[PDB]
Amino acid sequence: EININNYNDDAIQVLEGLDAVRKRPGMYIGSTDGAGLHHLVWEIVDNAVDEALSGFGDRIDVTINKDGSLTVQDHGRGMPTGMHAMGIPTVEVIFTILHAGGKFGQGGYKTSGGLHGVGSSVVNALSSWLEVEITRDGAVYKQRFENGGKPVTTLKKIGTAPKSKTGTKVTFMPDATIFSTTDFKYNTISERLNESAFLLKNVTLSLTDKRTDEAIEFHYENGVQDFVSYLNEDKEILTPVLYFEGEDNGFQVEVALQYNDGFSDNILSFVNNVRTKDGGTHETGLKSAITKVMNDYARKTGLLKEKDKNLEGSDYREGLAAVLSILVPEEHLQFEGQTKDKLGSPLARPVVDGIVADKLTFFLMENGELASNLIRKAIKARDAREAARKARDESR
Amino acid sequence: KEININNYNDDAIQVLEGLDAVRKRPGMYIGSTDGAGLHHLVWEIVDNAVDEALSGFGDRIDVTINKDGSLTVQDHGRGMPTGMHAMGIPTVEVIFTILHAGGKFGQGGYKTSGGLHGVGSSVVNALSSWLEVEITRDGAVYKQRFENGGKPVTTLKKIGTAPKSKTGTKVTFMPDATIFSTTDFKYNTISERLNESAFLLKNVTLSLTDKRTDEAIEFHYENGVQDFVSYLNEDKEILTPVLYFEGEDNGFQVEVALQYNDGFSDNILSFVNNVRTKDGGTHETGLKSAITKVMNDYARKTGLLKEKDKNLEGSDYREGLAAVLSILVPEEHLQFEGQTKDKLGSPLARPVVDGIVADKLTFFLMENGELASNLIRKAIKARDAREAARKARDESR
DNA sequence: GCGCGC
DNA sequence: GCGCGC
DNA sequence: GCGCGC
DNA sequence: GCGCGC
Ligand SMILES: Nc1ncnc2c1ncn2[C@@H]1O[C@H](COP(=O)(O)OP(=O)(O)NP(=O)(O)O)[C@@H](O)[C@H]1O
Ligand SMILES: Nc1ncnc2c1ncn2[C@@H]1O[C@H](COP(=O)(O)OP(=O)(O)NP(=O)(O)O)[C@@H](O)[C@H]1O
Ligand SMILES: [Mg+2]
Ligand SMILES: [Mg+2]
Ligand SMILES: [Mg+2]
Ligand SMILES: [Mg+2]
Ligand code: NA
Ligand code: NA
Repeated sequence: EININNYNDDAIQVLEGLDAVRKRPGMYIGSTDGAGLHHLVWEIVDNAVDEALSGFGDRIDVTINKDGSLTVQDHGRGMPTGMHAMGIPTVEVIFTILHAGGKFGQGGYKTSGGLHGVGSSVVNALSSWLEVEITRDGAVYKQRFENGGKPVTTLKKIGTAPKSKTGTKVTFMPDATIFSTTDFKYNTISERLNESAFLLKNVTLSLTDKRTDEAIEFHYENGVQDFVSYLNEDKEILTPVLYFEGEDNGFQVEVALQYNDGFSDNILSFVNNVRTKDGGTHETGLKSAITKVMNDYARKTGLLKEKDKNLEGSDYREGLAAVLSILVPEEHLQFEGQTKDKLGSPLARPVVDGIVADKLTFFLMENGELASNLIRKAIKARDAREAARKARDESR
Repeated sequence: KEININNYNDDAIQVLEGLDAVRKRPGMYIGSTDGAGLHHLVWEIVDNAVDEALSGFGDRIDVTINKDGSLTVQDHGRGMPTGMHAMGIPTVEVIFTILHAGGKFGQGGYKTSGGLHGVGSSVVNALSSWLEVEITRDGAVYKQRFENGGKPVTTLKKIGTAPKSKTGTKVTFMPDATIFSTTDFKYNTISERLNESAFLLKNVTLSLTDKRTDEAIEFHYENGVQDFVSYLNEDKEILTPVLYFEGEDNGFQVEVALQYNDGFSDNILSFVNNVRTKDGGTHETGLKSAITKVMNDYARKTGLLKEKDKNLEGSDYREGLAAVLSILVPEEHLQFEGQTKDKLGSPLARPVVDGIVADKLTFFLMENGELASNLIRKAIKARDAREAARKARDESR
């Protein structure tokens, strides 16, 4: 028996690929509650988005099936349908081998949200079954896996299609012995597809729920500008939609900003179309550029006098809605963790900072009345903050 | 033919070997490749030594920053196994070169441990331009060396003898300067982490020696989270004694110490199997829930909150609060978010902590009524200050 | 100067 | 509240 | 009720 | 401010 007094070579165990995912799902998807369940949806949708980001496919359709499984169909290039160098179908490599993919800089993708080579295989590992259908060159191919990613068929030709059609259809049943819930939630998926649609010009994303026969689709022509208008939808706005974009050594930056009459700071950031809810270097560059340029404008126009302190970043972000979307070349791309909630790529900070600072400095100079109103707004925010502080300290 | 977006076929998919994948995507394993990521490597090697001590093996963990900028961690635990592993190579090589390979999957070699993924040592090796390990066991010292991201350059070889009973593991590594934006280990960063680790290991000495400047420091504490809380309040005026609560629940173990200072900040630290969870999670949620619920219940049943008064906010009771929560979670229930283990996900930790703390704190307040009523009056004043600030803010707008 | 993390 | 690094 | 994550 | 889950 293995115990603390018998700690020898058989006390060390090696978990084969997908078994490690099933044993330690928290390392790969963060949690095994509803947030982790929907993470599986995001891995499959993100792979369809990456095809669209490289130019392939104009529709991504998600279906919640009546049995509770979930399907994602795209019209991208399809997965490669041949034999892989390691002696199994490439499709089976994609779904069964961790750190196996096409987004390590080889050239099959332009900038993509995918980069670790694990998402599809993680979905397969954490599903009681998974099926994939690839359409390419007049044929449809299928492979099925069960019980956490074990192939039960090879990749087989199952039908034909028009010669020019292409795409990938993935259906999976999340493993009810892993997750505390396997109930996919319409609104959770709907909100995420809506966000993704803002970032993919003229791609339609849709959700159909066969459990209740409800469906919704999303399509936007104007990217982050439409997104900012959506954020301020149920609010009174105090400014037009400001739009800033630029490029820098393979990086691309787009940002839309608009003030509402509220006092909340509502900044959403994205890297290669992946939501980074916890921000990171790109959000840091945006926030720094705003504060530095607005303070410089305030001071050089005398709205902040010689004796006044600079305003705080939070003063300028009161009532601000902003959407920041950047594209980062694969060679510079670095996320914190499989969940990709934060961007670590150091170059994104000067990239975003430089582009935003340049465009905003010019915008303030050309729109002086709006600029001074924005500063006066931030000064009133400072006054309210300092009034609250004085009352809090006096109460104490 | 060149791989490009118009030639996306079977050769466009590449499979990365384990350590190669770590080097290619370090953010997936250590979060970042700045100074925080650099020191993460230290925590992986230290955490393994702490896990030995948590199972009862070793009472001293010595960290050395060497003159060449490498880092050594030496423990006196059981040592890594020195034989041949079932997969074909020496066990030591499996530990350092194979991801998801280890002794903390429930097999029984460890009691409750901070390690659980089987990746930490192999990540440090992958991200080092060299690494050496020396194992002391069965009267001998064995050494193996790896270079260039984890490639063995020696076999595991005997390099000396040892007394029959002595055991331990010594790991030295040079972080890869081609990966990290800084490879300058920071004395204060490591010292702070070892200090926190010492509070949670009764009577284990942890030490740091920096050969670059010839400075050293040790940490050794007898009274656990109570010493820890006193440390947090060291440069402040305190308003209460150290309150200590502990309990057990179906293999879970909970300890918490609390003490108010005269400040207005809240300073709550949480740990799971001695791993700092800086972003909290289910155990910290349970603790915060229990405090708010029990303190509002006490305030209301004593009439300090009248019929028409709203309950106080959790932030009113945490003003000036210092608190150290340490829980032990059995392997079969243990689940962290991510390799950096900044947040506990284990669902059962919430009811476990909430139940133990609520029970103990309810009884404590009933038995210490004058102190309880003073703490409620303090939180009511915090409510008043928060309401005064909100009023003034709204009137300014 | 600035955001960030302690 | 302060040092760190961009 | 409570903390949490929108 | 509000729903979700413990
Ligand atoms: N819908 C798809 N269409 C075409 N190819 C796909 C599709 N989904 C996945 N692939 C291919 O399969 C590879 C592996 O996918 P996956 O395991 O999710 O890793 P990844 O996108 O490369 N990186 P990550 O998601 O960050 O783990 C991808 O890199 C693509 O080459
Ligand atoms: N100092 C040590 N003394 C004894 N055994 C050790 C020591 N360090 C590592 N090991 C063994 O090597 C195994 C693998 O270590 P490691 O790769 O760090 O993964 P881990 O501790 O199991 N889990 P994690 O650290 O969460 O990735 C451990 O589980 C132990 O069995
Ligand atoms: Mg992917
Ligand atoms: Mg997430
Ligand atoms: Mg470990
Ligand atoms: Mg950390
Ligand atoms: Na994969
Ligand atoms: Na390992």
